[PDB]
Amino acid sequence: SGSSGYKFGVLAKIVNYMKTRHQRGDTHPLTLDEILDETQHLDIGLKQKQWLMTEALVNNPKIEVIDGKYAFKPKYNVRDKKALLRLLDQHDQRGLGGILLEDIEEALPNSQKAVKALGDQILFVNR
Amino acid sequence: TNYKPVANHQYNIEYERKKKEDGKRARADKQHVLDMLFSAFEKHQYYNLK
Amino acid sequence: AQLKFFEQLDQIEKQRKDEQEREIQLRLKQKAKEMQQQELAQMRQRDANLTALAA
Amino acid sequence: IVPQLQNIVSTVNLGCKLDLKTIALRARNAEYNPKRFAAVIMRIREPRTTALIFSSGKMVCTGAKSEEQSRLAARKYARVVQKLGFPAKFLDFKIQNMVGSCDVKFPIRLEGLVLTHQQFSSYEPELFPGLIYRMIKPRIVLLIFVSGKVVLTGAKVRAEIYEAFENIYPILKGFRK
Amino acid sequence: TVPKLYRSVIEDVINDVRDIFLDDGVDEQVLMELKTLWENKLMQSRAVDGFHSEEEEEPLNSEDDVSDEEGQELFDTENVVVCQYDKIHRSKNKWKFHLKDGIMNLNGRDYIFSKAIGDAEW
Amino acid sequence: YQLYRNTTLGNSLQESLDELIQSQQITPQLALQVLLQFDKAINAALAQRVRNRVNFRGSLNTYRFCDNVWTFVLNDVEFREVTELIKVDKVKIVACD
Repeated sequence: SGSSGYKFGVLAKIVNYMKTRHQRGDTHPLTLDEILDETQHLDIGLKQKQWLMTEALVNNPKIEVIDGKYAFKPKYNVRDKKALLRLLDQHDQRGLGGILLEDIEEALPNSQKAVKALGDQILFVNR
Repeated sequence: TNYKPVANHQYNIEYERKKKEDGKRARADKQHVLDMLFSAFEKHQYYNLK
Repeated sequence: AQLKFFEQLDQIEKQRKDEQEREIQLRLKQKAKEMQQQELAQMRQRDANLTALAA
Repeated sequence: IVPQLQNIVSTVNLGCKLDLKTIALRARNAEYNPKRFAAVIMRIREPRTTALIFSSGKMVCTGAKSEEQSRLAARKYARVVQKLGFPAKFLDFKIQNMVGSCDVKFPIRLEGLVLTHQQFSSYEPELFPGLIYRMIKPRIVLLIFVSGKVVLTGAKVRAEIYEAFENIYPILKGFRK
Repeated sequence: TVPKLYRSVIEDVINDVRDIFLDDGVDEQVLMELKTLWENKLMQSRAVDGFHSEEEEEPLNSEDDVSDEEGQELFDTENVVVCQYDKIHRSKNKWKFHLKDGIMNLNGRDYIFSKAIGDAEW
Repeated sequence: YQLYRNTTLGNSLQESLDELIQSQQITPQLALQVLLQFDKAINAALAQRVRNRVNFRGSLNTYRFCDNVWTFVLNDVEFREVTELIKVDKVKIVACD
């Protein structure tokens, strides 16, 4: 079964927990060693640790590196949940295909932003 | 031809199995479950729901 | 260190047999066996943790 | 004859979300097995009482033999939960069901009662030995055994049990062997 | 017949982990240090002899002190019994214990059982 | 079950290991692997020789049951096995199945 290091799910788990602690308002760039540290999983073995760092976070097609620290790649815009009219305001792509799946869980259910979003220009159709 | 049995013998056998072991248990420990869940995926890209 | 390297090299020698075996699966079986223990280990960890807390 | 109360089932809302696993590990006399049931069963020795403490904060208390004893036992269960440290409130200690038992002291003919009172009384020998006389005006289900012990169940307040006994007393005397 | 079992188990365990130590990386000297460290602690304790050693709805507080002392339960020297349970059933106030594979340390002595049956009122 | 580690046998082992870890004579991770081996061994060793058994009688106090483990604290009771009397003013009983 190809190459396996330590316990399965370290990747699909490291990214996610990050995909979680950052949304939970703990926003700040980190490293795989820092994630093992904070998760108390540092003893994953240097080999696996290394393989995760060099390869797991290289084979990821959307992982963002400026340099040292990996960053979220799902949304270009910070998950503010507010003031998108400029994006919304732009009239060159008929609203730029807004995604509901990306929306929700930044710090509130959309049903709160939308109501203000309903109050404001933001119009959403669940076709 | 017709006897007087109270609990059908077949029914009594299933009862012990269901009482002894419950197929689905606690709806708890979300973090713990994910690991169990991630591990299966390593072996296969596809598993049926059951 | 070169003796250790030689030992590692033997590893690749026997991984050749592994391919021939697959060509003919022991490694796969071992991996499957390792997968099964994980759940039992976790169960022991919870109950064991509870016992430790108790005493 | 005066019936004597044997069980008070009471329900009281603690007012807040409780983590069941934490309660089981620290509280004494506590069992919380998720597979069989979803609640912590907690038992106290001073007033006999077995209480299921539910996860969402609703508590049901059973085994107390009088009204004051049940309220006191529920308060004791709430205070044990508080000393752990979860925020605790006491709301709506309301009695749900009270079971009472008494003996008429004379032998009774169940078969005869079914003949003249088929509308309110149902009796089958194989399923159970005793006739059930569900009574509508005071809502109570009374089980009468042949020996003469009558068990009254399903009463909101102490009174209801006493009035149902008055009515059943003479009707049984007519069917007394 | 107890020191014997312990020797038996220590031997088996030591023999069975040798390869792991080797595979993991470790000189056989470390293994022997383990055995020595291990045997020595028991001798120091002196619990028995060993061959190696020889070599209103709110004022709730208006009803408090019902609970007894939790700290009484732990002494750290309390007779500790490690065993497995088959079924434990209590009816009314009767508690029945159906236990197995247990190692007991009562009054300082060590005992073992394949099965233990007990009764207690709470 | 890492149940039997805090026993005379199990603790003497851990202490011995910590030393070796302390002197870098022996190190961790490997230590974990050794403990894992111990768990398998003590479980298997317990169900071996057998041929022993004990009826006891008692007066309880606290009880606890979690996912799969009873912990009692029976007190002021005497247990007699094979005409031998054991007197305990406080006894803690743990069963983990």
